[PDB]
Amino acid sequence: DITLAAWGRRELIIAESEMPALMGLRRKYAGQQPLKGAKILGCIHMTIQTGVLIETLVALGAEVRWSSCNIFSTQDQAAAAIAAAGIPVFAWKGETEEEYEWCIEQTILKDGQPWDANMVLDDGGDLTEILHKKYPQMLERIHGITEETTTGVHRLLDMLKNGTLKVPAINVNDSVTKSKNDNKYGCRHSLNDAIKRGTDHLLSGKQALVIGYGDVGKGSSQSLRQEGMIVKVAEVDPICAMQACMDGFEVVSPYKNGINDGTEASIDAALLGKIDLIVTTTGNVNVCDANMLKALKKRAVVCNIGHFDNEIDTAFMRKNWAWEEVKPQVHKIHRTGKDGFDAHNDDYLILLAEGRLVNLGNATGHPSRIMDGSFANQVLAQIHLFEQKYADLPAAEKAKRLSVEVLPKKLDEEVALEMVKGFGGVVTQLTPKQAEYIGVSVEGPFKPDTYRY
Amino acid sequence: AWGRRELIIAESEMPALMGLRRKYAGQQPLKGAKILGCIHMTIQTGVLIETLVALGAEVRWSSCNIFSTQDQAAAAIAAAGIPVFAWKGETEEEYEWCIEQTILKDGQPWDANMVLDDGGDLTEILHKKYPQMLERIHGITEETTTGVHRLLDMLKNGTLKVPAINVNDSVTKSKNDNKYGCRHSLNDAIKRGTDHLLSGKQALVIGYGDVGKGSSQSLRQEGMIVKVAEVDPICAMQACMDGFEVVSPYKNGINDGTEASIDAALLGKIDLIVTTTGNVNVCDANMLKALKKRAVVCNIGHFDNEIDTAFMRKNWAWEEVKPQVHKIHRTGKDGFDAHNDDYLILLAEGRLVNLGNATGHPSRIMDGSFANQVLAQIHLFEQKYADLPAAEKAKRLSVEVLPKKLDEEVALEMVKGFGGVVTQLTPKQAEYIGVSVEGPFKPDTYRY
Amino acid sequence: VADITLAAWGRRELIIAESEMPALMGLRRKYAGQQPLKGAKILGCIHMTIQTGVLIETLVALGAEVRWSSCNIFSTQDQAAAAIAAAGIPVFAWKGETEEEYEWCIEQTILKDGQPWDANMVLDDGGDLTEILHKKYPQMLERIHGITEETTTGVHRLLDMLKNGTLKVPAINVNDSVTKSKNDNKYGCRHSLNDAIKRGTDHLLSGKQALVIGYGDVGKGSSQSLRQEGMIVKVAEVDPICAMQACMDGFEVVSPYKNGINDGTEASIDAALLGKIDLIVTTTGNVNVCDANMLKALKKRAVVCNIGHFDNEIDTAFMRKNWAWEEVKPQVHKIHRTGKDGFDAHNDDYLILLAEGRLVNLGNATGHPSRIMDGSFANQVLAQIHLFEQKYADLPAAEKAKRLSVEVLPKKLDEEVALEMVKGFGGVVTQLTPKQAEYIGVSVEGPFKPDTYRY
Amino acid sequence: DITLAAWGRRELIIAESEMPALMGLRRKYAGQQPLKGAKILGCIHMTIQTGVLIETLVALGAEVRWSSCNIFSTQDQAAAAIAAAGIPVFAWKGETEEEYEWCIEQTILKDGQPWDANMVLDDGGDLTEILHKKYPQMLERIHGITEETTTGVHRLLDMLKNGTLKVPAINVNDSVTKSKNDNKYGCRHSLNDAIKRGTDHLLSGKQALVIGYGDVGKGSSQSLRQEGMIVKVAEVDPICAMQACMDGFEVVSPYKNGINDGTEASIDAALLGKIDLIVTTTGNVNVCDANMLKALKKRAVVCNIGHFDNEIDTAFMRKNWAWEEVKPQVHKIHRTGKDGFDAHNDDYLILLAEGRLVNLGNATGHPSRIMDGSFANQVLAQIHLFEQKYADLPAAEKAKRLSVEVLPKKLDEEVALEMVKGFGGVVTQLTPKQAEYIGVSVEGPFKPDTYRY
Ligand SMILES: NC(=O)c1ccc[n+]([C@@H]2O[C@H](COP(=O)([O-])OP(=O)(O)OC[C@H]3O[C@@H](n4cnc5c(N)ncnc54)[C@H](O)[C@@H]3O)[C@@H](O)[C@H]2O)c1
Ligand SMILES: NC(=O)c1ccc[n+]([C@@H]2O[C@H](COP(=O)([O-])OP(=O)(O)OC[C@H]3O[C@@H](n4cnc5c(N)ncnc54)[C@H](O)[C@@H]3O)[C@@H](O)[C@H]2O)c1
Ligand SMILES: NC(=O)c1ccc[n+]([C@@H]2O[C@H](COP(=O)([O-])OP(=O)(O)OC[C@H]3O[C@@H](n4cnc5c(N)ncnc54)[C@H](O)[C@@H]3O)[C@@H](O)[C@H]2O)c1
Ligand SMILES: NC(=O)c1ccc[n+]([C@@H]2O[C@H](COP(=O)([O-])OP(=O)(O)OC[C@H]3O[C@@H](n4cnc5c(N)ncnc54)[C@H](O)[C@@H]3O)[C@@H](O)[C@H]2O)c1
Ligand SMILES: Nc1ncnc2c1ncn2[C@@H]1O[C@H](CO)[C@@H](O)[C@H]1O
Ligand SMILES: Nc1ncnc2c1ncn2[C@@H]1O[C@H](CO)[C@@H](O)[C@H]1O
Ligand SMILES: [K+]
Ligand SMILES: [K+]
Repeated sequence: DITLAAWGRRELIIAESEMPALMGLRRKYAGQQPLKGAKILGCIHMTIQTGVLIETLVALGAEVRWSSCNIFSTQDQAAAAIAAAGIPVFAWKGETEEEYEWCIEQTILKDGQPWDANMVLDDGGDLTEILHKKYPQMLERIHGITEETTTGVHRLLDMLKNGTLKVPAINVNDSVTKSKNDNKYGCRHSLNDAIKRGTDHLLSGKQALVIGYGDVGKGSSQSLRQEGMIVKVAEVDPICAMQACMDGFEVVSPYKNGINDGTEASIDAALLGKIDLIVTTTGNVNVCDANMLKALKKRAVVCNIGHFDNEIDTAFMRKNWAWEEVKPQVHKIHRTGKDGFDAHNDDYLILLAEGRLVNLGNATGHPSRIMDGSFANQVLAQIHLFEQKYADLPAAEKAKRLSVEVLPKKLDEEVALEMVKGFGGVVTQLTPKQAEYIGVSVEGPFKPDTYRY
Repeated sequence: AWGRRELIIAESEMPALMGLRRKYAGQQPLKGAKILGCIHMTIQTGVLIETLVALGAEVRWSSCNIFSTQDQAAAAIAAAGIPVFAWKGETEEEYEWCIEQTILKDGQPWDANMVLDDGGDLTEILHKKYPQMLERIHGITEETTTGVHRLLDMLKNGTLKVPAINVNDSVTKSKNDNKYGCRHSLNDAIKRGTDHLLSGKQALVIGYGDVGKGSSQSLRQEGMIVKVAEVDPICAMQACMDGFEVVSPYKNGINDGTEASIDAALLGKIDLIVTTTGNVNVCDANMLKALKKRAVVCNIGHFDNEIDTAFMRKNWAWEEVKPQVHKIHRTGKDGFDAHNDDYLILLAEGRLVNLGNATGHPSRIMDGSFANQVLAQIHLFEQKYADLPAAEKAKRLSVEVLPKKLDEEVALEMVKGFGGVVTQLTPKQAEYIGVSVEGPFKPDTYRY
Repeated sequence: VADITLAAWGRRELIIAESEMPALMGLRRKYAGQQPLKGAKILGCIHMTIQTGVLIETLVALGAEVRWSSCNIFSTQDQAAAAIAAAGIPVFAWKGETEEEYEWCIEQTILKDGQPWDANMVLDDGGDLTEILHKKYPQMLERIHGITEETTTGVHRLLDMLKNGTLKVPAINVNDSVTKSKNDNKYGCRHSLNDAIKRGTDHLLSGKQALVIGYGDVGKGSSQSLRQEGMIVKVAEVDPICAMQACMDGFEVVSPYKNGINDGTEASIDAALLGKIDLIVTTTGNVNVCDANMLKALKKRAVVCNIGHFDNEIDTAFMRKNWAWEEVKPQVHKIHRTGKDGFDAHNDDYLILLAEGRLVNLGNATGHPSRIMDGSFANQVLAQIHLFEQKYADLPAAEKAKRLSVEVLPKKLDEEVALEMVKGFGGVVTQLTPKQAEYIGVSVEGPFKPDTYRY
Repeated sequence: DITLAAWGRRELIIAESEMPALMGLRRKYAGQQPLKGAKILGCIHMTIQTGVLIETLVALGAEVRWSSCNIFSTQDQAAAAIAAAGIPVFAWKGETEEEYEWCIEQTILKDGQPWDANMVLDDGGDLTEILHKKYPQMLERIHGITEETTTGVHRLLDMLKNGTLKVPAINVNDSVTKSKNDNKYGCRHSLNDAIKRGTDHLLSGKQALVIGYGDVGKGSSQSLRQEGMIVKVAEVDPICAMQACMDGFEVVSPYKNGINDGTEASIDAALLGKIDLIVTTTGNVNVCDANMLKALKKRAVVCNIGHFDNEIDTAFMRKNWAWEEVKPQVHKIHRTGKDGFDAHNDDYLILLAEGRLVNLGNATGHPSRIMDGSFANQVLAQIHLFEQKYADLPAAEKAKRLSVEVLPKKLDEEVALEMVKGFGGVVTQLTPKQAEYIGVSVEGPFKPDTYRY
């Protein structure tokens, strides 16, 4: 379908007014054109907030090839707007696992020849793995790697220890305006909006359980508390559990004594018989096991917010229990049956997004004003690695240039200022008598690298 | 009489210390530790300094930070026969007499191994005046910020070959005091000092650090329309996200000193100004004389130079209602008839809240403060310094911050105190993230 | 009517919905066998939706027969009526939308072939049935026991009609009830406003500045929705008492006019306050509460929404000839404030409106969630049983002049609905002890509070 | 040490700007002198803000005598300010009840002869019953009685039902400035202050129980939630218990299945072993029983914001459990020991506000700016009753003139407008065209008499 081209154009115009920090590059850095001949490829979710990134990159003179990393992430009006520039590009939502690979494989080929790529944009680390294992000759003129999310970073870390890593990498996720802006406040806007779009229930007075208290979990739990639920949290890391205790929640283990023995007798079935909704944030293997999932209340909602679907055991339910569909990203799953179910039965569960990313699945995603801070960091990081020309310096210099890297604080503050001025806010200036007092210039970093904010 | 009663309570609202004690009892991993302690006596350290010496340990204590010394803890200790006074002497001449009768009891010096210095002032004399004793030490524990700068630069300058460990950078130390300590204490104190209605009016808070983050919620949760001022763009970014309004006392924020630079329109509509930063002259005198009538002035930022009190004293007169609350009148240096319109009010002295209205935070907040240092001590005594050869030490030299493992063991007992429970991992699951069932779950770059 | 085979989808659509109405189901289960409504004959005219079908299916389960239609023109969901019609109850709600059918539907509802029907109860949804019953078929008024109405506009008509003597059989209104008013007004918009905003514009709602005109019972719910998301909001009002509550709840009270008076000249507008507001919400029923001069002073790229009923609460007539209109999505619009004759797409000074003075909650939403609509329909089921026990119609002509009166819903029947809604959340209420009740002076069965208690 | 009266006056003299309506009362009726030396007797727990009313009454030309209502609310330093103004007072904190009742009868009799009285102020009906069972020849002289609180309205209605009530009264709880303003926000502002001032504990992450969800219940719950607590709500009325679910609170019952029958096995020992703070807000005879506190967890803290001490079975705690006083307002209650104890026990109890009322027993109490409207209507009701002089009416007409009435609309609207202007708000004036259309006068009653506000 091609109708959505005009609709996305109006949304982008309103989106541009909502991203003052990223739009500043189109006026300041459009003069010297820092990026010339930087052939790169990208992979993160495609929303209207992603469209302006490709727009500015094309405007500055760079060219990209792009793809989505999750099945239920694509916004059909955002993808059509980028295709309106005449590029033949294919991307959509709701495809099988085999079709998901077929799009990535089309990205890195041009009718027979691999792309002459120099840098990458990869979240999760999927496309990272294919290029190392399947096409060893792709990484021959690569300068760096730009990674957005946490799951990718762990993919990068172990590959340094084994020596398979061959090029330096930058971790944009560590910037303060990414993890303290996108992970925390991004999910708070989107979670409860996505939930109410699917079930269309009244959230006031119900009970919910959230697993994990990381940066995503904080915003998710706030997004549910601000609607009127009663929320409880579980955690393995005592620091996060302490934060949960001091933020006004209750902490509990879904297994007896907090020890997952493996048998059904170790499940605290009493407490799980009073829970109406489950959200999983951990991004780990099997944090919602099949033995747990058979002890929940009738007509209970299950959803996942982590990047991968290893959090809930959807494999067991497909082999034992029956499935029926209500609407996209909504399912009904009866118990004690495989061949069929009674039409008037009341013993069933309901699943959202099939255990995948729910807020991009059942909703639009994070607002345009939040991704502004997460994208200027990426664009600045792209420059900071291009001029170094890692493909050209001699191997005698390569052995010392391969080290951990991250953007400095001044480049982050130059984005934070333009974001703050977008709201109509004002930032004061220090007199010289005060600037010399604290050891910080009138213009420069006000905090060290150890500061946690 | 009453000084013996609070000890039972003090044992009762410290879950972590008693949990560690009952975990390590029987085994007694450490016996006859030679900690020479000098941190200020407080109501929480009473048991582990008087019970042990009553059973027969017979180890003396002292107070380095005399300004923070409280007579209540000393009176609680005084119920025993230990010759300790901790009196408010405040004179050096009589103080030297007390010192000499403590180091030696039976005529011989005691084999002190570690000094508990959190001031870093006497640590550069005596023990370094003759290096004979310096060959038998274990470590050092300092808490004050910018006070360890002396240790750090006389380490880099090359006059020390001893690594130092910092207790302040611990994760549990940051959130308990910087963020969660202020949110509980500010809202109670601001109302306790004046008994006003924090609803419908407008307030102005300066800075959006950890203290500012804690203060803004303590004011906004009651219905006060709060505004924030900040020089750091990142803190202002967090200010805009939490739902606050960011403004500037100066026209476009440029402080020229002339009267035509102050935006006097806003200052006449604002009902409160409070300072949370640590910078100098943040409350300027030019905007001080252009506030709305009958505003309240507050300060918590540990610095007395934030508000221009000198200009205020030389131009405006005070009224001493009591030594705990001060009123100030803007009519002139004297001559108020009975009650006028032009006046302001000050909390305690303008300097600190800790002048006597309230001390610190409730014991549950300060549970972790003393918990980290005792684990730092237990870690050092597990291994003997003289048994490690000096060869391979010089072959592998590095400086490392406190391991995350010791801090997690603090929070486990403290979460268990509230009634929660923490799930144990499975061997198959723990290999996906690359950390064992008990190992540190986060890298050192991760910001909690 | 379309396909009868598609009623199967409506069947399971009702079945899934049934899980979220505990009160209706509790009253259905408890009254089985006792049969309160045996022999009753009911007429209904409420707009046909999913929950409406629940109302019809729960009325017929207790032993009553019903005939149904729709008072409204545009409000009809064809899926739900098919299920009930297949179940075996005569239904006549469809989307004709033609003037010829409007005259045909009214007489056909009661008269089928020339022989009048033996009606005994009426449910009206605005007062249309009440008018035609007393004015055009007075011959059958002797057999009707009473009428129940849930809308205030029909209540005023009913009361004005009472004085003229045209009313002949009693009626009961339910709008003033607690479980009707608070659920329909406050919780209804608190859940829906911020959901409707975020589906329309997708804007980062936290950090921006909003204005709310009015603090009525709807206004409080609309104002609480925004403050929990992360905005800053302002309140404007004309009533001193209800304005005093906003100051205590943590707001700031302002006016769009200088000194509060409106002389009608350009100098009376406060531009120091309208220049920073990007969201304005009107929660009144009055006319022209937002004048054309406020629309010339608003900040660029602002959002306006109306939650009343009329296109006359805000000055759309001033924008109907001076400004240009452009459509963004199904129900959001752009209004460019640079002129009339043409406009480029890269304009800055435009404005954004939601549904222009019309319903915002039927255009792209399903309105109130199904749990609140439980409380509106479960109040009307108890009234019909109450009127049935009184037995007005069969009384002698002498005693018919003493029973006739207008009365509000009794407090005890009000408390019955609330009991079976708390148990839907798993809530367990406490039962009074005989020793305790006599100390307070209320019955163990209830009620517990006076009739003028301000809830 | 009476000399604290100077400090009391100095504290009192700076609270004038918080009460605009009470000031405007003088700025409107100083030129008429309505009381003209009328004799006003009353009873209420006195404070600085009641001292403002007392000094206003004295400045209006009258002379009053005043007694205390609660043991803990003497406020010797605050009462000394009025005591130095020639008005004798008889109160002493911590006094035995026999001395208090001997003091109460002291002011009734002056030189062996009953003092003159024209109006009476009352709190809780304690003085009214004394007047009705002692010197019954006193009621005929009194012209009117002004009283407050929900309980007092019930007492007056019961008296009217018995038919023995004379000298009609005026109900002030009906007015908005007293019901939905004083009752809700006074607790929300004072409860946390009092408990944190008395106990100094941390009020984040713990569990508490609040019984009843009326106006005072609707107010006291928010202060606990905003401090980070997780609290539970129970009540007997379905209507008010429904509101708790919609506000986001959780509903339980101390008894199994909701049926109480008086046996030890009928209570639910599960939830009671978790709650640590109990605030009871019903003002009844018995909301908790003897066996409720046997299942209570160790070291809980008790509270009472009702009207009487009946709501705790203090008689049960007196016969079997010994009391030993160690610290004012905070002392220990043992659970199993009698006439002796072991050296150490972990099973004692912590008490606050023994039997009597919190806040104004352990703190300053209700603040000044909130109680502007209450005292404003308190004075204006006396003015209104004075505008309907008695002892001039026809004898045959007196029988049919007696009726029950409530304060009209415009007076309360003017009081509210006075309070609005004190915060800086501006109220819009309705246009003449909008008066014709809606059908309300420009300044008259805007709400129908049945509005629930
Ligand atoms: N959808 C989005 O917009 C988005 C954004 C960022 C990150 N993510 C995803 O979120 C996930 C985690 O993000 P993060 O930055 O919050 O991670 P994080 O590392 O900061 O925190 C994860 C938490 O899980 C806890 N945990 C681990 N195993 C547990 C168990 N069995 N039970 C309870 N707690 C357990 C850890 O202690 C930790 O506190 C990743 O999969 C990442 O890709 C999604
Ligand atoms: N309350 C306590 O118990 C306690 C204990 C120790 C220290 N402190 C004090 O707390 C102070 C601040 O605490 P923190 O570490 O959370 O703050 P911080 O160190 O994180 O930063 C304070 C903020 O003030 C801002 N600031 C500086 N100059 C400013 C100016 N002219 N105008 C506006 N804003 C300005 C800075 O940008 C910064 O954001 C420290 O200076 C320290 O002395 C308090
Ligand atoms: N859309 C919905 O979901 C919904 C729900 C219930 C009711 N309603 C209807 O919409 C309206 C909602 O109002 P309500 O039920 O809360 O009644 P209400 O009478 O309590 O509200 C009237 C409010 O408007 C204020 N007001 C009146 N004229 C004003 C003016 N010129 N400027 C400023 N403030 C002014 C009054 O002070 C008062 O606060 C009613 O007409 C009601 O029938 C709509
Ligand atoms: N400072 C103070 O101490 C102070 C201040 C103001 C008011 N009050 C008290 O407030 C009370 C009035 O509150 P209100 O105005 O909300 O009146 P209210 O009658 O509406 O509230 C009392 C509530 O208790 C509930 N209830 C009755 N018996 C119960 C039981 N056994 N268990 C549980 N719930 C039960 C009722 O359903 C009702 O909701 C009075 O008792 C008065 O003494 C005290
Ligand atoms: N609207 C969005 N557009 C693009 N990426 C997004 C959006 N919302 C979240 N993400 C990214 O998705 C990743 C994992 O879900 C995160 O790194 C986050 O930055
Ligand atoms: N400090 C106070 N001063 C005056 N009235 C108060 C105070 N605290 C509570 N009240 C009132 O006392 C009554 C019951 O305590 C209520 O009407 C309440 O509003
Ligand atoms: K979005
Ligand atoms: K007081």
